[PDB]
Amino acid sequence: LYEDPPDQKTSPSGKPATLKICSWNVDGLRAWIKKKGLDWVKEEAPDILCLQETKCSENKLPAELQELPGLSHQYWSAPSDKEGYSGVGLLSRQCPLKVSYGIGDEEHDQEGRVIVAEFDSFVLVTAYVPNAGRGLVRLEYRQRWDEAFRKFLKGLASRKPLVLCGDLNVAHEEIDLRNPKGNKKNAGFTPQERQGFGELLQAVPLADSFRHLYPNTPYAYTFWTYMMNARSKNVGWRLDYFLLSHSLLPALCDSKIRSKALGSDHCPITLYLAL
Ligand SMILES: [Mg+2]
Repeated sequence: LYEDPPDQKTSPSGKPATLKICSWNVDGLRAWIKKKGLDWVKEEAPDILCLQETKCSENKLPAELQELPGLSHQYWSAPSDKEGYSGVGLLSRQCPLKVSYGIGDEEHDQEGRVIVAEFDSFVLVTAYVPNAGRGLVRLEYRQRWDEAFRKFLKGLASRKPLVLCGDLNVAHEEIDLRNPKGNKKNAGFTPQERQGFGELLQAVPLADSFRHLYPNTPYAYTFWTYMMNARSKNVGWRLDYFLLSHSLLPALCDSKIRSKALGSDHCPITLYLAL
């Protein structure tokens, strides 16, 4: 059903790529390590690695992470008392100019979901967007999250070009999951969440890097449920994105989906930019 095409490492204007970012919902740092997720990171050797759903505070990080080759500048965020839940990481070869946590809004800054790293020519945000939950019990909260998050990003983008990556917990369009018709009332494919996402692209503004390059390409997913061995049948969802400011599009080389990389129920995604 899907074969990600070869890595295009030069820009439309012929500039070689200078930055490789990789994002990955790891479904628990210790499970991911146990499943050889680190081995794959060493093969990708990104300039910056963003991790979501670490399920782990900084006080309890596995030693294998301290010894991650290349990525020495590491920033970690998690719920401060609740183990086994949410949590994000941002790991970089180069030291950022500034690193901050959350979105400036007390209600939305308790669950370790957002890290912002500022560099010379752009700002990188990684996020683990709140799931709407079984029975949509968190859908109202998610809509409030979506609005606060959008305003925050609009604010960052007014100063510097922006890259947002992570598990944004939404499949934008019907092409972004295998079973759109069965999922219109479920977390990840409700009109409210799909609308929030659409308005995010238009308000900041941001472009969906993968869909911009591959507008008609179906069956490209980043998440498959362990349930019923969905991955072996490619019954999945694209929940993981690189969204970028329109000003960065001339710098865009490729946006990749590493379908075969094991370690989680999500696969990694990888961006090439010529900055
Ligand atoms: Mg998970």
